[PDB]
Amino acid sequence: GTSVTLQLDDGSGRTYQLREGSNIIGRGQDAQFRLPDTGVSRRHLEIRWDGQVALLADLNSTNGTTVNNAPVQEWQLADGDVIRLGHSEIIVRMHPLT
Repeated sequence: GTSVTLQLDDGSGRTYQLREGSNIIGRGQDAQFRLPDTGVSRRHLEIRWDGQVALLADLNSTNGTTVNNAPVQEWQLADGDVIRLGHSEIIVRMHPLT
């Protein structure tokens, strides 16, 4: 099994571990990973995780999403990908379980 972590690269080191299903990143209180960034939409992107594959989708955000500085709608994440949204940067890492 695999797990995926998202780490904010703002100095705080704040981290979120993907759960199975939908994982919403945004500025709003319904977000699973909530960012204090006015350039980030209330529900900005989703990462869908099934324990194997992490699929990122921009949720029609106002400012868009990039991965590895490429503009994305949907994107299949890999270890080391860097997600940018608003003024924020998130480093994606995979690690094995058990």
